[PDB]
Amino acid sequence: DGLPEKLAQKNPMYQKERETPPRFAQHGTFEYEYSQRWKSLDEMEKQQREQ
Amino acid sequence: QKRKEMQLRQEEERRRREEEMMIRQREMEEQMRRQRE
Repeated sequence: DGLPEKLAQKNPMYQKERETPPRFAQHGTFEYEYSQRWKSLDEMEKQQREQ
Repeated sequence: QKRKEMQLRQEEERRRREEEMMIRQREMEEQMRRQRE
């Protein structure tokens, strides 16, 4: 039993954060450009954890 | 009759502008109400 829908929408920003449907980004877009930076951060965190 | 027709035209335009302002104000009111949530 995680976070339910009723508690989610109590915060006024939750509904306005869901207009964009879950996607895989798109090459050439800003979201895909910065997702590479996020993936680099994930990779370096994984390398640190392995070390 | 000419003055009367001009006055009616101006009144119609004024009502249209007022209702556009009204709906804009209601939209802003709803947005602020959602913000207070």
